[PDB]
Amino acid sequence: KEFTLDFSTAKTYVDSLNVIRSAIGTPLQTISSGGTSLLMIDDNLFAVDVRGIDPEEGRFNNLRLIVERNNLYVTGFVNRTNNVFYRFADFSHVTFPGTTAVTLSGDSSYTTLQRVAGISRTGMQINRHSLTTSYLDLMSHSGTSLTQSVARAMLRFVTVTAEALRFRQIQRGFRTTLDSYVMTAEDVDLTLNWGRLSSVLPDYHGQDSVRVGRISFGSINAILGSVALILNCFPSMCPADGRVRGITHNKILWDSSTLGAILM
Amino acid sequence: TPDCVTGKVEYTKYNDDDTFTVKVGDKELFTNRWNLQSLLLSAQITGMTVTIKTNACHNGGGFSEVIFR
Amino acid sequence: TPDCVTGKVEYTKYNDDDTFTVKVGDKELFTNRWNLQSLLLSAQITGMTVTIKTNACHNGGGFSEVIFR
Amino acid sequence: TPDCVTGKVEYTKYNDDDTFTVKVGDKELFTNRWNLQSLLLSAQITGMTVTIKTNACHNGGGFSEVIFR
Amino acid sequence: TPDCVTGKVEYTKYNDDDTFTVKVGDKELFTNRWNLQSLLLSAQITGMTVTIKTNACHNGGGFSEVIFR
Amino acid sequence: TPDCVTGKVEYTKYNDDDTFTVKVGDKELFTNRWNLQSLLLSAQITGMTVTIKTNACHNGGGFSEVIFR
Repeated sequence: KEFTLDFSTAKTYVDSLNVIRSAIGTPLQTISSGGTSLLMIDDNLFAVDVRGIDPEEGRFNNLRLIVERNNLYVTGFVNRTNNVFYRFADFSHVTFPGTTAVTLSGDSSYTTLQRVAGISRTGMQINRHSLTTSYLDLMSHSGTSLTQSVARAMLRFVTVTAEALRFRQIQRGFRTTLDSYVMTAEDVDLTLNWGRLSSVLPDYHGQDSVRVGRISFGSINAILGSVALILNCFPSMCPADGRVRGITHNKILWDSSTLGAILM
Repeated sequence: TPDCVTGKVEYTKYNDDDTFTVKVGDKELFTNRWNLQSLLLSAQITGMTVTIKTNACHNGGGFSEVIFR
Repeated sequence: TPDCVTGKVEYTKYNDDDTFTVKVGDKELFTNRWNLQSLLLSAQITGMTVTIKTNACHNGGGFSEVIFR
Repeated sequence: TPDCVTGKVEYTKYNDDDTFTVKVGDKELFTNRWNLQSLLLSAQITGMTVTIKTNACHNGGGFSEVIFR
Repeated sequence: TPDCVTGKVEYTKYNDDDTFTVKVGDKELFTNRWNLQSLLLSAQITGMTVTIKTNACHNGGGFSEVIFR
Repeated sequence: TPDCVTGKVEYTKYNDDDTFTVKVGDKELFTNRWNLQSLLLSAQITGMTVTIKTNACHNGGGFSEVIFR
């Protein structure tokens, strides 16, 4: 109920990320190539201990992010030095064993985090440096408010932890700095499309291609090099009932929402 | 106009007289506005819940107001 | 108008005289109502099942009424 | 024109008079441009974020220019 | 008309002059028909295979017939 | 007309005078054609790559011609 995220090397990192997916989600032989499979997730919370921002030293170790299994929501960050869990305002009733709670003035949406931190994910840079820096501003936060400094740092950790956990394409592009990542627009679209991909993907049956919104996959291998983990369809991140369904035509699988919008 | 029926779109019907027919619920109303024809089919396709508004709130009743939800 | 063919659109075809042909079932009818053009391409793309109600129910028939399901 | 509300399209309504009403955020605004109709359902269907820009920034204010992000 | 090219639409050019070129196969062919350009952008947008039948089968060729698979 | 900017569409915006603005590349350019309005809106929705040829290749430039790739 607590996994580690060792940012030592690009290997230590991916290796850990694999530990958690393997641990919280089972595969789908329906989507498999080269011995990699798409894993579908399947409620509660669990800690993730951040570790390895400067492996030589080994000093920056009292960060622990509390994560929600079913949707991979990052409900907030615990401060192992004083055991105070600072939860986002939308998780004001969430709690973690062994800690006191203190409620932040902003919720976890990117809308807000981006508002406050005053930065946009598209183009956001991330390296060992900023991550070290980002660890200190969190560690030194005492208080209620969700400040610009906790904002920018949560944008970063939420990215290399939950975004990278869900997407093989963001881990891969980020892994490298560990051995400065620029978060492309293409990586942003993906994050925005987690719930519609998860509603469709299970319908994958060997179609030439898959298209959900502003995202397309040209083959099974492209589905794999980008998406590692999906929802199984704490508000849900899945789209509602009867609505999004994949519709196949001419060996192309679509999400019914996007075809409905482009056909009028 | 008041609400009449509300629900998902059962089936739509292009008619001989160029009108369009929708079956939302137990009711089966129709409309004579051309712009609605596209809107109504994407609503049907994607699964929205639409609410029809009319005083002809009965079968064969006519309509011009809609709420796409 | 009696029902005449029912199923999912096989292929749609825009012809030289600006009429639009639809092959549903084993029937292969056509229509000359511009608004039907778009809508049918959409029903075909989404795999809807259509019922064409026509009196000239045979290859070369002419239609005007469709039910989209 | 100044910003009014930005957000996801809650619900869209096609009016009797042929004007379109949107609820994006806590405001319920409307427009009489026949062109935003389907641009606005598309947006809603796909869950885009739309900023509507207006001086009539209140329930019943009408709009002309939106940003579709 | 003999079928001329078959495949997906590699690209379309919406020009100023309101002529409209498409590339299917190894051919850039144009058309001026009413609605045909529109129906062809949806075939492009969603990925349909189409066959353009024509006897002016060569780049610069015009076409009015098209089957949609 | 020379190429001006090829890429996906980042946002679009419908202005008050009725022209549609598209941002592709590092340019924001606009158009008076009411038909593009929606093919541009769809290119945006599906991540399509498009080239925009215009002699006014600067911010605020107008264009009339597009190629959807």
